[PDB]
Amino acid sequence: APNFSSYPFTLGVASGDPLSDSVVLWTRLAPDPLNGGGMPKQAVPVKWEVAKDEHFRKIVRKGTEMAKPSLAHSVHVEADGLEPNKVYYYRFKTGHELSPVGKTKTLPAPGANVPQMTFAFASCQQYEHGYYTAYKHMAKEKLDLVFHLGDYIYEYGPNEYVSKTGNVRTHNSAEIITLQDYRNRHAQYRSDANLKAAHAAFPWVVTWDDHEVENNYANKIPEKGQSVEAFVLRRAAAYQAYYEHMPLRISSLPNGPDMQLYRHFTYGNLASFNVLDTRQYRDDQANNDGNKPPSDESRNPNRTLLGKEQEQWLFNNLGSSTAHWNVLAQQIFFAKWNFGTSASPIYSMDSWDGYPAQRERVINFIKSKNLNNVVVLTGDVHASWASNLHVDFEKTSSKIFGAEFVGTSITSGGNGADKRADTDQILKENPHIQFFNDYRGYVRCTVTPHQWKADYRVMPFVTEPGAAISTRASFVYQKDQTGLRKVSSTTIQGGVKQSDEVEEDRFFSHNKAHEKQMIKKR
Ligand SMILES: [Ca+2]
Ligand SMILES: [Ca+2]
Ligand SMILES: [Fe+3]
Ligand code: NA
Ligand code: NA
Ligand code: NA
Repeated sequence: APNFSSYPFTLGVASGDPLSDSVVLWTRLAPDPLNGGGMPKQAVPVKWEVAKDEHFRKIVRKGTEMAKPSLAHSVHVEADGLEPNKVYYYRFKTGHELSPVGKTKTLPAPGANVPQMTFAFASCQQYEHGYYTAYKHMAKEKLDLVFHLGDYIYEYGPNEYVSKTGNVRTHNSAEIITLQDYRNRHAQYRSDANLKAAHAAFPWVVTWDDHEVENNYANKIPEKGQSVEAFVLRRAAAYQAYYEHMPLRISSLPNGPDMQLYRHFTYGNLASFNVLDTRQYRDDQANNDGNKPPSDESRNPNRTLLGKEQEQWLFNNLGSSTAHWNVLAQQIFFAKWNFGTSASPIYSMDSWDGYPAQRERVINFIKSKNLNNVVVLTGDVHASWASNLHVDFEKTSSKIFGAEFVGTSITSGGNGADKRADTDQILKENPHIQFFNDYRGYVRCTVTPHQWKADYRVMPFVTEPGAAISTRASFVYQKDQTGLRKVSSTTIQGGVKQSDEVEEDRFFSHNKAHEKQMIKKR
């Protein structure tokens, strides 16, 4: 009989990591969410129900979990005994308090011959840079699931990482360090009504990038020559807070600074999804990070992004898959992405171009199995791109093994534009690249056995609430040497047409943030 002085489900509900017979259900009791949750230091019973209908007359599964202080009174339920490829509704009750109703959906039975799948993927939602209008629109989509590919939170204090179009909202605290700091930052982001609606609408498959801990971290090495010892404690705090706020299974429970997040599942026989973790195990960025010429350092063949175990696990999944599609749901730019010239190349040291030997091992394995059904989903870069993936990244004449869809950010970077100052140059230098756009939004994918379609769903602005969404462009890939085909293209009403931004602005703006952090320590 817990009683509350304020409505406890301030962060809503969520579901995730669906399998054919179960799904994770999530909530958190947080009546005062930005001040640590406002809960007493005792375990609180939370009842849960799963039904076939939204009025809960046809309940199929129910139980009681004990929400505990040591996990910020979060609740993770693995609701099993469910049927495959079926929509369910779920809700929680604590004392007399009722959560919002959530909607979810189990996967098809393994090997089921499913004709179609629709999903969206998102990344990069800097709270200060704009409103979450993208998620208002996403919540109205008809999707089987959603992927989040990282930067679900950012770690900064206020007035540090400042958008070109202004910081319209403000982080709740100084730069986040402790478990409580991370919990409160997750609560700030998750309090947004639009994000909560998108969570209540679909099951999510999440994976993190850098800003869930700190900018451009690499395994246990923080950026800018900061302390490794302090960073390891910080990673443990960040990983715990992430678990507490995400609909993950119990095998993802962290143990100190370590946490199993990479994982695999198949959507019938249509698509095999490898959800990667390119932060937790990676070697340090070469050449002091940033955008630099390649070097013996960056080209060192021992350097890894995935780590040895994840690499082998991935090869095992790719080699044994009989699905129509093999998908890498991951964080960072995979295709060749030269910012310089052929003679004097310049590459992102934090992207796959910074880890070329690791990329070679993945491509060589894909070549060895003769695959041409590989799709890579990406975030991080705060703009939309699409590329044909060739078995030799230097030869457009080489065989196309797949495609990469790089999604823009939900908000990071501000209102943006259709085109930037360096767009024509980069496209010229990188002819495998078929698309650039710099408006905020997300990517919607529709998959059938012989065709993959990606729609880029974008808005003219995020600095004010209420922008309309449109499909800027749509591409289809059909597993042949013609690669990506543009099937739609529309100009965005009310959007800036061309800015003077260049890719280096993202690195520069993150470095200005760090400088401001240092100045604040006087
Ligand atoms: Ca970064
Ligand atoms: Ca990132
Ligand atoms: Fe980001
Ligand atoms: Na580094
Ligand atoms: Na080495
Ligand atoms: Na920092």
